[PDB]
Amino acid sequence: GSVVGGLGGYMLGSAMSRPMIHFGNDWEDRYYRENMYRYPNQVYYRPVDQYSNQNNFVHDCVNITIKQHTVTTTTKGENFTETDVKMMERVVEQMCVTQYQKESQAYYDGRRSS
Repeated sequence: GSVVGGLGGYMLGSAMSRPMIHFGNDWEDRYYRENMYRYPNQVYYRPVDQYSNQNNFVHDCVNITIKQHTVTTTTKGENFTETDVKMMERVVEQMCVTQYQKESQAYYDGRRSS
């Protein structure tokens, strides 16, 4: 149990099935796959209601999911080798990319006539 103050006003989505990331290397793909459960199933997003663009959102989502996942463990007895971080950066992006797109679509149906 931890004081999640450094987020403060974020939202934590549902868990989801692992992205398959086509890294372009054969060995990376399997390396991720072999230990893939060591990376999270969820991501932390601010509400899309006060964001703009996708790249900068993608950035700060990574920089909070990875921040938590690399601290909530390195407060117990964990560390993250850079290779873990490369794998995790792609998965953590690929989850929060769909997270934003889904909540974007919710807000854009609002823009329609909903």
